[PDB]
Amino acid sequence: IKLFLSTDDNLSQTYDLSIISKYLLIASYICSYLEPRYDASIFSRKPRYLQPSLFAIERLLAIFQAIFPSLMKANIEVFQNLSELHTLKLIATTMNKNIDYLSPKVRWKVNVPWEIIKEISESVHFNISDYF
Amino acid sequence: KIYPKLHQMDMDKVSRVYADLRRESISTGSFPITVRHLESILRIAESFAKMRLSEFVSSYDLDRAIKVVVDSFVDAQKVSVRRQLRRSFAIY
Amino acid sequence: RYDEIIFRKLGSMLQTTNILVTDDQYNIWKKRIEMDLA
Amino acid sequence: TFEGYFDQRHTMSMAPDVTREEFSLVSNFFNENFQKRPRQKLFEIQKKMFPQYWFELTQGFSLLFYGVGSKRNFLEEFAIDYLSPKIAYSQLSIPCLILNGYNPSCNYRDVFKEITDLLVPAHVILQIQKMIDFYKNQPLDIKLILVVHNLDGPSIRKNTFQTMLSFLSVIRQIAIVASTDHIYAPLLWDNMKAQNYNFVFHDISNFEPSTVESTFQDVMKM
Repeated sequence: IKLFLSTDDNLSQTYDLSIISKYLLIASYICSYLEPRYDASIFSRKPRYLQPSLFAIERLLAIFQAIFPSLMKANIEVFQNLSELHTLKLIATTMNKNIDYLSPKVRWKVNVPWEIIKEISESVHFNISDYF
Repeated sequence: KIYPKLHQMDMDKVSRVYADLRRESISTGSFPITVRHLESILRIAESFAKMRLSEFVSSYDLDRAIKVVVDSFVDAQKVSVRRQLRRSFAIY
Repeated sequence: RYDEIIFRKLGSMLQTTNILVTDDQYNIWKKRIEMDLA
Repeated sequence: TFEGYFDQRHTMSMAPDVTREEFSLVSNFFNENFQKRPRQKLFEIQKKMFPQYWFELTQGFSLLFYGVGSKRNFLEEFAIDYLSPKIAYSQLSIPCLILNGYNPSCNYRDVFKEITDLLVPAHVILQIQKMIDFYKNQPLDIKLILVVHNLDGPSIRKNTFQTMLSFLSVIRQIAIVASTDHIYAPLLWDNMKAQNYNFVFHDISNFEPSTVESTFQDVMKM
């Protein structure tokens, strides 16, 4: 019965990431699906099915700082994890030839679906579901 | 019959809570925390004492009063700020 | 002090590590104890 | 704070135009005259780290120099006057390779030609693999010193050039010193690249004007 209940055509903790990497991914998913209008409204003390939009590096860093549990700031480890995310095909770019991250015309977008980020947030105990 | 009286033994424990609430309400849409809300802590502490029929306001009554007022203030903020104020008032 | 600050900022091994008591502090302690010792 | 990011018809023709020749004069005068003695004193003090830099390089720790201000002259003085002669006179003349990342006209194949000539006895990664397999049996003696200014250089920024430089540091008989100016420079390198690079990070900010690097971009476009 168990052989028929599953197709088993599948090729087979789904993504081993550092805490910095997990929070970076959480912030990137917010950036790629939340309007720029609501950033100051939500994070400052003053949609599930569409394709993701682009975002700038500063928006990602600011949201990461706002959601990271006194400031975490940006060290070499943060950017190293961010580059690992790109190398792992978790974050996409707007370029295909002669990759140069420092070119001021390249934007970022999320390649990770909802079903994985849900479990990442569950493992982080961060309530994304209340931000939408 | 029961009319508990107050003592100034725990003036700091109330004053610092009032200052903390006012500081956290300085730049967020929240309750209009004023002196009238400070009086609520004292009156609800008196009500807690009047359950024991004690003639004096004790430290435990003030502790429960501060707990109730601070929890009521915190549970009304927005989601993004609620999880921060959860830890900002961990003392109480 | 200026030299110690720039050494600390530069991450140099020439800067002393504050695990042991400083020479000045221990010297003052020794002098203050010894002044009343005899 | 981060809240400073969330809480945020004139033209340049209204300003008096300055020619390139006029631009050069004031720049040179204020570079040479203003803040001369304190910056020179800071440089002289910073020279005290030469033994530590030498020891780190001999242990195999690559040096990345960063901070505000030009770093070409510092690296030139170090590599020419302290590093290369002392290695020769303590191992018993060491050739030094200087790469100008601030030049957009560079080519990685041209640099690899010099590297192969200076290192290989008589598809770049395929030859780098042969170099790695060869230098395993060689004694752990520094034979070539590599200086790469501006690891954030326009053509240098490209992933292929960074990959080529990363596989170089596997060989212990090669000394690598690099410098960067961009604030987001660590974004270029991932864990594999960081592992191969083996940089020890030193801030050497000196507020030194970038006279040489300013030649490759025209200020008149501003």
